[PDB]
Amino acid sequence: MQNLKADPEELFTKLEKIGKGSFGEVFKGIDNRTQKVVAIKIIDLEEAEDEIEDIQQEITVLSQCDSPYVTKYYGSYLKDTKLWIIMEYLGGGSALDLLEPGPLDETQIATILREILKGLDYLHSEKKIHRDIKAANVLLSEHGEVKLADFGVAGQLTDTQIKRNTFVGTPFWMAPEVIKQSAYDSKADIWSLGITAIELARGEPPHSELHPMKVLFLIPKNNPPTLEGNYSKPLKEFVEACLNKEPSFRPTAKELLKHKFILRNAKKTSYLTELIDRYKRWKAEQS
Ligand SMILES: Nc1ncnc2[nH]cnc12
Repeated sequence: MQNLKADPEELFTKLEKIGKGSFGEVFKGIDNRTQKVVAIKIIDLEEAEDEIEDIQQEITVLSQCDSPYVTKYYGSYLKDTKLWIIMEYLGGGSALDLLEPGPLDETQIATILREILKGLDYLHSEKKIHRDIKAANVLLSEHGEVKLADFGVAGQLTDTQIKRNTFVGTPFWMAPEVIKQSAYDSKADIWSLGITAIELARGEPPHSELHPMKVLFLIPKNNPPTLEGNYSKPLKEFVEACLNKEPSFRPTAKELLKHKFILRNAKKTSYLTELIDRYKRWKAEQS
């Protein structure tokens, strides 16, 4: 943290709570210079213990990313016993939220997948592995732009460390080599993307009704999941390409951006505003 800043309230105004993050709460805020809205993740360092390792990793990684497909980072500010991590505000909800009212259509699935793939291509080109790709960590602006979020367990490859081995992620989305703690790389995110495609198509990842400890033996043992149901052949084949138990046979993000499913079905991100509006209507009438 060679660039930690101080006195954040002199540049930002903290508003209301808009959620809970991995390490504390998330608040809406305002940049007093531009009047744009921002998101502020506030972490009580007193409370943080061994999490500090990951909190430190989260900031490092956010600070090193500059992509329209990754939540922008404004800075980290020290305040009493609190660290304020100030980020891009995205008011459209997560892709998981957007699935709550009902199924997506294939154009929406492809559009969201294309944007996630652009974010993965960026991260992977920077030798970063997200490690927690799932619909909950794909956030949308109110006009439909899609960005990856939640870098708390991200991994960084370097010239001397070409693979990672840490067990991290969310069980249902974890690649088999991550569960086995084998040496893995960005291909683990391609498996998670395949699971996320099934999640965007069906609403939930494979084995979602099982206790997570159970999936830790099911994923390495069983054949890989496939997309079942009445879905187009290119979507089913997209899922199959990602969900190969041999990582080296999974395509890269750059290769998947050329997949027939994406080319035939992805449209402008602005049309995703219809899904954002569907969620707002559904949330408003939810009893
Ligand atoms: N949880 C969140 N809600 C809104 N915008 C965000 N930007 C980063 N995390 C966010």
